[PDB]
Amino acid sequence: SHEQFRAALQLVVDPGDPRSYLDNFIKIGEGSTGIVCIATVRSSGKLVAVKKMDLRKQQRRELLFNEVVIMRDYQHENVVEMYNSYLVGDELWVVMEFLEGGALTDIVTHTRMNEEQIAAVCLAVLQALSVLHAQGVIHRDIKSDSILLTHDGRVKLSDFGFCAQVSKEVPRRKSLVGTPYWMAPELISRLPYGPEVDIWSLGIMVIEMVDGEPPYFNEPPLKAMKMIRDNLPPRLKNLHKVSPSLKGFLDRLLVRDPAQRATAAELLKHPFLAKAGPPASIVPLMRQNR
Amino acid sequence: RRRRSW
Ligand SMILES: [Mg+2]
Ligand SMILES: [Mg+2]
Repeated sequence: SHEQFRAALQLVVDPGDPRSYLDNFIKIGEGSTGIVCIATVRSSGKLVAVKKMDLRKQQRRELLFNEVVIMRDYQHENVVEMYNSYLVGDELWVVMEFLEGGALTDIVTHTRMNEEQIAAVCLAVLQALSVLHAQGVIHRDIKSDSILLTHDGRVKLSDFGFCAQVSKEVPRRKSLVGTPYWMAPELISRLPYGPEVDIWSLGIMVIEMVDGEPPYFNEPPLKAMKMIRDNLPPRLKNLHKVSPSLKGFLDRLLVRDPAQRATAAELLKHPFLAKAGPPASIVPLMRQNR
Repeated sequence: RRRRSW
């Protein structure tokens, strides 16, 4: 059945082997579904990222089809560009744009962002989500680890491996998917859900940007999920460290009832986003600069 | 304190 799946993937990916044109693979990241290396394009000296995913090590192998088609068919200023995909032995390799600024996690765990910076991140993420959600694509794993940066502070959404599509014929999803601390309550409750789950997860990322970590982060994942499911929306550890504007914004994201939660389209009009700085305002937060 | 997806 692994052989069965390898054959299926071969029909969908690009032919060949990118080892023929790439040099000096260096591992830079470990994900939930595989590893990520930087590589040098031999002809150009340009750098790319290569996500390598072993078909034998997935919970749901068929989710790998998301890695082949989403980045390629849903392109945007604030979404990581994919170049090509290949079957290399037992692994799916995706060659994609290298986001040399690394992940937002490295910033939120090591420094404090001001509200100009938080708004810039939120604006970039919401622009991506408004376009994806209009097309029925739900990301389902929004967290700081999924937000990548360029050297010049541009913010891009990555890691669509666990995404799903909704449409008139399939208006909601049911799968238990995401990262425990960031999961929407309706998703934890196993109710049919839609794009709204990404907005909740974004609110949890706003808490990451303010506090350094999501709520209940010291609890075991299962216990955190119970608490998210059963409790009032999680509170900031330091409410005095956020403006009434940022609190009002957050109050539109962390709404338990998905019907009352703001949509990405609606949030793009929120006065909090008026504070967003240019990508330059993000630059000094990155490791190479701080 | 785990960050792994499910
Ligand atoms: Mg990941
Ligand atoms: Mg992923």
